[PDB]
Amino acid sequence: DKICLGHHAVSNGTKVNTLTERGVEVVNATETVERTNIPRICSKGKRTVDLGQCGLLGTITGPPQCDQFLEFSADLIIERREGSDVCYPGKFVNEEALRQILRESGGIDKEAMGFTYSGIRTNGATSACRRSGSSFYAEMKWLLSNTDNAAFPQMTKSYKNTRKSPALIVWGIHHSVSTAEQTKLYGSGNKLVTVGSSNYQQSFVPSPGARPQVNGLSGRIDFHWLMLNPNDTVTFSFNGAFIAPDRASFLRGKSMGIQSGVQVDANCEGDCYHSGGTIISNLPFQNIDSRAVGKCPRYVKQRSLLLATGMKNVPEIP
Amino acid sequence: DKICLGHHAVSNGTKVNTLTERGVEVVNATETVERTNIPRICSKGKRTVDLGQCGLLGTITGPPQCDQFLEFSADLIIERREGSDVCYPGKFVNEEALRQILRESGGIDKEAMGFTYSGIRTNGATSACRRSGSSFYAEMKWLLSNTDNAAFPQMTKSYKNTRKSPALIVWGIHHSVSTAEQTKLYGSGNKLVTVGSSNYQQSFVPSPGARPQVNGLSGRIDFHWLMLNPNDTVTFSFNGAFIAPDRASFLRGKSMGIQSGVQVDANCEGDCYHSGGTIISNLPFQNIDSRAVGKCPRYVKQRSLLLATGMKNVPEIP
Amino acid sequence: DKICLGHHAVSNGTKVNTLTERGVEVVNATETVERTNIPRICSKGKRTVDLGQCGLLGTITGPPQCDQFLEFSADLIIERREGSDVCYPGKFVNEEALRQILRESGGIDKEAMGFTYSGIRTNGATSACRRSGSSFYAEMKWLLSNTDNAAFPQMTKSYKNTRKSPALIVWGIHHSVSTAEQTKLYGSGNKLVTVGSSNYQQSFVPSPGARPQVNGLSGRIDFHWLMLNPNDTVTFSFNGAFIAPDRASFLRGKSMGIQSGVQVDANCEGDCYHSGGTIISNLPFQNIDSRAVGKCPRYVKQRSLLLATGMKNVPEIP
Amino acid sequence: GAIAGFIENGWEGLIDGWYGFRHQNAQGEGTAADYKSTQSAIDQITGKLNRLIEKTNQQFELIDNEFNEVEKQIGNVINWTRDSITEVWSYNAELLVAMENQHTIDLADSEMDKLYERVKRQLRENAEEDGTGCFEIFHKCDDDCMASIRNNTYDHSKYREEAMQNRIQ
Amino acid sequence: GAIAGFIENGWEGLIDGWYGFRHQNAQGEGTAADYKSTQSAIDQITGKLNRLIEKTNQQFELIDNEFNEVEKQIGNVINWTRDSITEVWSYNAELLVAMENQHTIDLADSEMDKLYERVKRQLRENAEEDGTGCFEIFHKCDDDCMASIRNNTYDHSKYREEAMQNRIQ
Amino acid sequence: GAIAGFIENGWEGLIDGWYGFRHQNAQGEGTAADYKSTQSAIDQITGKLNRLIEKTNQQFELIDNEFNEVEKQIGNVINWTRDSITEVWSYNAELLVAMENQHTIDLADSEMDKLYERVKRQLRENAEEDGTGCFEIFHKCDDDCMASIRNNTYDHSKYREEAMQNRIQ
Ligand SMILES: *[C@@H]1O[C@H](CO)[C@@H](O[C@@H]2O[C@H](CO)[C@@H](O[C@@H]3O[C@H](CO)[C@@H](O)[C@H](O)[C@@H]3O)[C@H](O)[C@H]2NC(C)=O)[C@H](O)[C@H]1NC(C)=O
Ligand SMILES: *[C@@H]1O[C@H](CO)[C@@H](O[C@@H]2O[C@H](CO)[C@@H](O[C@@H]3O[C@H](CO)[C@@H](O)[C@H](O)[C@@H]3O)[C@H](O)[C@H]2NC(C)=O)[C@H](O)[C@H]1NC(C)=O
Ligand SMILES: *[C@@H]1O[C@H](CO)[C@@H](O[C@@H]2O[C@H](CO)[C@@H](O[C@@H]3O[C@H](CO)[C@@H](O)[C@H](O)[C@@H]3O)[C@H](O)[C@H]2NC(C)=O)[C@H](O)[C@H]1NC(C)=O
Ligand SMILES: *[C@@H]1O[C@H](CO)[C@@H](O)[C@H](O)[C@H]1NC(C)=O
Ligand SMILES: *[C@@H]1O[C@H](CO)[C@@H](O)[C@H](O)[C@H]1NC(C)=O
Ligand SMILES: *[C@@H]1O[C@H](CO)[C@@H](O)[C@H](O)[C@H]1NC(C)=O
Ligand SMILES: *[C@@H]1O[C@H](CO)[C@@H](O)[C@H](O)[C@H]1NC(C)=O
Ligand SMILES: *[C@@H]1O[C@H](CO)[C@@H](O)[C@H](O)[C@H]1NC(C)=O
Ligand SMILES: *[C@@H]1O[C@H](CO)[C@@H](O)[C@H](O)[C@H]1NC(C)=O
Repeated sequence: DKICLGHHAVSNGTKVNTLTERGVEVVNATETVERTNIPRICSKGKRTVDLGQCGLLGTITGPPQCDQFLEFSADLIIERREGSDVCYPGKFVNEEALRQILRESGGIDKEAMGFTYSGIRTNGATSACRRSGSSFYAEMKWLLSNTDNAAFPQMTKSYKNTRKSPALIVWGIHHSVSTAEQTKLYGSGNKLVTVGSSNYQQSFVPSPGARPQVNGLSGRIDFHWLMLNPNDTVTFSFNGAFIAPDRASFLRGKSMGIQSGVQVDANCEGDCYHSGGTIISNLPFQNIDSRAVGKCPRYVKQRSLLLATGMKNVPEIP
Repeated sequence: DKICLGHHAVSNGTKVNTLTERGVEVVNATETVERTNIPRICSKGKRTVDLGQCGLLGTITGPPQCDQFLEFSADLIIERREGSDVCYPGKFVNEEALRQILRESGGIDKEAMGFTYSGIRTNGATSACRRSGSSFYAEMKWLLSNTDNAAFPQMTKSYKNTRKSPALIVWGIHHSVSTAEQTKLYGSGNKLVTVGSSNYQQSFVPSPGARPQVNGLSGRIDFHWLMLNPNDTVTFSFNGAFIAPDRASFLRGKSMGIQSGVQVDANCEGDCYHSGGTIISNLPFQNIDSRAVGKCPRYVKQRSLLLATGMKNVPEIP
Repeated sequence: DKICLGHHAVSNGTKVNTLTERGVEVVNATETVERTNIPRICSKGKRTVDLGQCGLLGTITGPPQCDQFLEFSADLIIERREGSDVCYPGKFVNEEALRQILRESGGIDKEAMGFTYSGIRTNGATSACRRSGSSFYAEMKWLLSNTDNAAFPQMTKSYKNTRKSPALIVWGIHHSVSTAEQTKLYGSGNKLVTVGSSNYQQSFVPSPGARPQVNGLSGRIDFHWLMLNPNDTVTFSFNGAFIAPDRASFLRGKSMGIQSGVQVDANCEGDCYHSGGTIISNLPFQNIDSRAVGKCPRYVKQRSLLLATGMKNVPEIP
Repeated sequence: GAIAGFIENGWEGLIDGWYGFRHQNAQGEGTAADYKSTQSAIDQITGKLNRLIEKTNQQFELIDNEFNEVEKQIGNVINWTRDSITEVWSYNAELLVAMENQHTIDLADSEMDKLYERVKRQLRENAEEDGTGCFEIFHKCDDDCMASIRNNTYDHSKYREEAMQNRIQ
Repeated sequence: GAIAGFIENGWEGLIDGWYGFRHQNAQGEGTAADYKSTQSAIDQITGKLNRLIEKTNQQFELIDNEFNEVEKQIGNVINWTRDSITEVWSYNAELLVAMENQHTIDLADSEMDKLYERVKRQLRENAEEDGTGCFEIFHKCDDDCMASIRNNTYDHSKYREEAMQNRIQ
Repeated sequence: GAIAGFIENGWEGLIDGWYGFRHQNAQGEGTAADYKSTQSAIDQITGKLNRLIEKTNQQFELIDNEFNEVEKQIGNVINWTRDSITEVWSYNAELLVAMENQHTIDLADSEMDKLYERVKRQLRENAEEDGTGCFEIFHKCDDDCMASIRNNTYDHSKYREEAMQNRIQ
């Protein structure tokens, strides 16, 4: 009579690694590194905007592309590669910092700054910002002299942020193709635009000169921005070449922004994103994208790390 | 007859975690994550300065608030929120880099730069820097024309660092409320201030213009700084709107700076600080402040991690 | 009769550390932290250039020191402390970014930009760039008026990158010792140089003024650079004080750059470098230099960590 | 037609548990699984599994841009930082899995030994180890007796006389 | 009125040591602690403790500002770096404690077994295991004999005849 | 002139292997090494060694400059990041080596026990443990018999009668 103690085993053994062995077979193992990607932006439960052709910075200045998003609200903001912050050629100064701010803003609330002008044109428009006909940035005013080559009067406009949150303020400096064109618009003489706050001080001069044609135009409007503290004031002293703001921006709350090239899905629910889609996983690691954002498993170099979920597999003696 | 082998146990069991179990009771455990804070700055053994109302950058230029610290020496430097680098409204360019430098300077040793002037006022003062009466920065000279609207002569002043350590040099550009006020002080015409070294080259222009009133004033003095290498020279060529230095700064040795809002204690001895006090612990981790500085235990998310200091607790069969 | 089971041991025991004990003797141990340095740059198999007196940025502008490297090609680029990017005193703007770019360029391929000039001198030379006689940067043109104090005509020169890779473009702004010397060279009046692209827009003004003599000269030429996208164009509008480029640069491929003060060896083969030599090791860690680059073992604070390669050593009872 | 326990081989027929019993007597051969030891092992393994499922509440946002590349210097600092951190988590992941796997295997072998040692203590002086993980029982042990060992109800005092006699001669 | 050793329970009365002896004979019941095994365990545990007390000489200084917030871009890079590092040390801390605790527990069980196996080897063929961590001694063992086992001065040759006789019949 | 096995001492004369046999009989004293157990241990240790030789394919390039020092703010951020990472790898290295060493030592002790337990199972009821890692054999075991134990060809049934007689009286 005999009794034997034993343990189970399989012919279906899977190899894992240990401190000592490499490729030791165990009965059962599971994967710890996620590679399974969902090629969509899972937006269920999250208020989502797909800016598309509207650049994120364009939501503040307001080219035609961003007219739908001038006061948008969101939990999840999606940037698209075709997006543009610009109609009339130019670029923001400190653009990326500003993007990072707007990505977690939860959207923007606009407020009129209440500037009034005299002895001056404000209907500055261009063929590049076509909205029905030739137009301009929706939140901005392109100031001219009055007739042509006429003198542009020195002005001083101020604005106080009477709210409890910081105010996003944006103005533009216009760079003409020539001093001839600059004179034709704002009159002769050197042009200066000074911007004063109570924790900010800067100065701006136009740089007229020939540049490659973008959208058929050689002129450039480069935007600048600051955050105005509550009860603090901004002052704009200028005499031409100035792109004045009409409204200020206020951040709504909290959000998250991503860059993607894949469609949206309001049925799938996710919390970790990358440009190629959404990562939904209980696994601690992933090998899809190092730049994934949101709440994500850690990125690793290895495509696979098997965790033994069973004992060492020792085949039966036949 | 019988003999039994056993191990001790308690009813006072404390739960810990392992690779397999969560909440397994052991006989005895100790904490590895420090949360016990001392709400004071433990300064025993360390030469300590509490700048208070004096901003750290103010120790170089010398507003009234920093007159006690113009040549201070320290092992531990403490910044206070009420501190200000400024009497007459303005701000430093590359301020934070300069702060980081002074925090580990061990203090400053000042040296006269020996500038002499002719056909010009140097007694430029303001109501904002009241010291007995109206005054100015202690280490700086506010240069004017001579009478009013008078022409400010082009000047060129140089200084060699004859020492073995780099020299901290600081100058200021004055921004008047108007071109009218700029003319009244330094005369008409465009103003230029150029600063030349042997590894540094920059240029500076004033930006007169309306700004919000700070301390009742709309004028701004923004400071600039460089480090002068041994035996190297700085040259100041200018014609107005220039805030000239009277003395240069030299770093004494080595120190550590903190920002805090809690009192100092010369009896307690510490080596790890944060704004809320001092962390004294032999524990490897802490959960008080991620931005703690000095020699500190590592910061962790978890408030508690119990390390078993005894065996697994197995209750006696009654 | 008797049989005993045992294990070997030595009197030559070496101490290691565990989770519990510190200095427990084992039979045999090996080192895991590399400290053995090879005080040479092991370059076998790698195309190597020792720029020596030629600064890396000088390979683009072309002082005499870098005439051998104007179109160099490499796998491994070595910077030397005596190296200089400059003959006529000055410095690059955003120098370090540009260095980091050239270090992995694999070298540069130069191409003529094809600028032609009229009513103007181009043979601007200096005693500081002596090449046989007085000369200038090999890839640049120092533009003057024509005779002396004569007016410098407003010009506009453009260049398209007709290639598939970005073009490295470099221009210079000349800072004269005085407005007198600036006038003598480029004529009176304020001078402006504007540089326009399709993703870049900047402006440049000279800053004439006294500066310390470097190489006997008080004048400064500070260089600026941009990357031109394929099929995009740069435009140079100017009226004096401009250092024009003659050729553009294109990156050859891929490389690695190091800074060192030790000789080269074409017999030794390495892949991890530092200023003091080469690290060749299968060990996972090293304690030689934290700033070692290439494919390297991780840097650690500890000079030694012994890994037990044998059992616990228990001495025989005599 | 012999049977063997652990020590050089497992049982591909044991399909209702991780650890088990295999006997042969007059009634034939039988194989049954032990619940307590199997469950102990499963609870420990899943205990590891839940530990690695604990998600992070740390949210990270974009720090650079893949449409419009940021400035070179700060961009290269970012890349160098990310790569440095990626190197760390890859190492950690590699080590964590390698370490856990070594422990999973060992605790499994431990449970086998505990079960073997338990049965050895049940049989007292009524059996001897054959060296293949089995016990040669020196008395008659029917299916009912075999079941008594599996559910820890075997009283060695019952068979002690019979066994020692056969053992001694 | 029986006694039991380890294997399903510890002793809440053992208050002068970690591991110990419990006997019953004609003189009654007694409980004493073993020094060598208890001390071995304590030395190993404190060995871990000192290891985690080893302070760092790495000094860190301020990299940002909580009075005057630094520039957004470099500030967000800093925060992202710190958070990334905080994630690492939190993981390390979690793993270190979990790992050490698993080892502390195991080495404690190991010391128990070593003590048990030692006593088993002392008694030779003069005792049998009852399966509750105790040894049924098949001879008269007074308090003096019990002490001889505890201080490793028990000579099995002395009681061998008496014990084997009782064991066999 | 006695011999002893493991348990308080190793053998400085065992120079052809890690684990081995030491016997004494009428023919005298002898010492031989066991291959299978020694090789098992060596394979496991070198298995660790190869694991730590696995190089990284991650290439890093210069991020600052030691000839021309970069800007203070970004330079201090870089230094703070590097120092932070250096702190991590130093910790990892310290922990990895300490952890591996604890395991190397333990697996070595494990192999010793497996070898001891194997021989104990070979001798069956023909020997007794002396408590010094040795087996007192209760029959005549010449050099040929000793060799039979070392190569696992010892048949206990052959010597069973002779041994039990000497053991019992
Ligand atoms: C081989 O290992 C794998 C991994 O441990 C085992 O698969 C696992 O099986 C369990 C139960 O069948 C799954 O648990 C599940 O959890 C989810 C969420 O809590 C629940 O909704 C399900 O109803 C189920 O209870 C577990 O997810 C699953 N593992 C994976 C990765 O899917 C498998 O059983 C092992 N092989 C054998 C033969 O046991
Ligand atoms: C439960 O675990 C704790 C932690 O190990 C035990 O407390 C510890 O007790 C020892 C000695 O009583 C303390 O050592 C001390 O070290 C300091 C500095 O070297 C010295 O100045 C003291 O005189 C003392 O020797 C140790 O600090 C202390 N742990 C803590 C965190 O304070 C405790 O003994 C354990 N429970 C039982 C019942 O043993
Ligand atoms: C003490 O530990 C050290 C480290 O394990 C042992 O030295 C090692 O010996 C082996 C074989 O003698 C060496 O392997 C070698 O590998 C290279 C590359 O694959 C090959 O070209 C050689 O021909 C050789 O096979 C190993 O490198 C060497 N370790 C070191 C760090 O050099 C040593 O044997 C141990 N002591 C004793 C007594 O065994
Ligand atoms: C608001 O601004 C006014 C001046 O514009 C100032 O006097 C006051 O202190 C500020 N704060 C509040 C809370 O009114
Ligand atoms: C100091 O400066 C002078 C000129 O100002 C220069 O000739 C000399 O080389 C410098 N160094 C020393 C050590 O004198
Ligand atoms: C190249 O540039 C021309 C104008 O200079 C433009 O029309 C064209 O789209 C660009 N791209 C290609 C591929 O020709
Ligand atoms: C950062 O890394 C990505 C990954 O390939 C690379 O494409 C990008 O150029 C890097 N950033 C910079 C500024 O080089
Ligand atoms: C850095 O993190 C702190 C922690 O809350 C946050 O308050 C601060 O705004 C962050 N810095 C920037 C530039 O956003
Ligand atoms: C970076 O660390 C090195 C190491 O000593 C130091 O010399 C250097 O000054 C540091 N960088 C800055 C910008 O302080």
